[PDB]
Amino acid sequence: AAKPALDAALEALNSIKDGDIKNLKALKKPPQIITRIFDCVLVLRMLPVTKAEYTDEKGRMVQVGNYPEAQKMMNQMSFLQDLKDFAKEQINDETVELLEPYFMSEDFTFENAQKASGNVAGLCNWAESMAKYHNVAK
Amino acid sequence: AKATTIKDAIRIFEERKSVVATEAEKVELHGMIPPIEKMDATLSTLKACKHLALSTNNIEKISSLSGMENLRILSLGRNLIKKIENLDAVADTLEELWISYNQIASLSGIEKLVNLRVLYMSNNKITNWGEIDKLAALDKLEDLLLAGNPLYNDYKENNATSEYRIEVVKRLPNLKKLDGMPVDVDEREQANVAR
Ligand code: NA
Repeated sequence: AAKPALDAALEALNSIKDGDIKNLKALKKPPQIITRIFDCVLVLRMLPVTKAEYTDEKGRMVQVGNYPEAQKMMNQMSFLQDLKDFAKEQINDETVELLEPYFMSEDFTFENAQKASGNVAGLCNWAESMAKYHNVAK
Repeated sequence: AKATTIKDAIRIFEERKSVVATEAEKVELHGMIPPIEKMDATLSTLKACKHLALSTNNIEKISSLSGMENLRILSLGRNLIKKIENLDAVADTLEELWISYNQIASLSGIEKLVNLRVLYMSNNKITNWGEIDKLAALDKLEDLLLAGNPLYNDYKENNATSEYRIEVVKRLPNLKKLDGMPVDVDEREQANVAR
């Protein structure tokens, strides 16, 4: 049991409105960091991410996000509730290890992601809280 | 800025964790920038390692595990691996293979991991039940993850995941957990009648 991690995960999802997802769809190109935020969601949901591969973003090498798969996820009207329904007790140790490279980047922070894209940056806190939950609960 | 060698990855690990890699039980070589592309004989110095983390790299072939006398968890997820092979050196001790997000279509060679208890291979390229039959040789296999393989997606997209779980347990009667969910007694019974 890890209620502080679960509390932070729920605050993260409750900070995101349906209009935020709509407006993100309206962007022709997303800020690069938001594609990595969504990659963390894809990994937790065992959805496709591309090979390890890096691009220069403001002077640091960071993972190229699999944004088309993120768009497919966002095009499901149930997306936010699907994250609320996420079965945290089924996260395994490999999934946490696959998240860690994203959290390794000096720029992968809520403050930086929020400056780029607003409320949807809460998904960074959601992903980190799920990993924290798993590591505590065992 | 093309590829990171095992030697260079170990130096990065030792700077981040302040442990000599030859002493360390968990050697974290995951997510190197640039990616690791080749496993090599430097891995033989990792004599204490029980958990080798090589995930999130660009490794194409499994090789060079000789000398890892204590290896229990081999983590190779999110690489470019196509074939299960070159694992005889750790078969006596390996209990978990984590290899999701690779390019594995054939499970030929998995039979050597006689002590395997956990196999995570989400988002690979398994398309047919004949590959899952190859897992029946593993007498200790308890936990299996196939989510995201074409074979799994076939059933998921037709709202038939329950039929897929029965097909798995039909071939693996003693499996305890599948895609993160326990195999329940009713699934076993349906699998017994199907078998
Ligand atoms: Na938005």
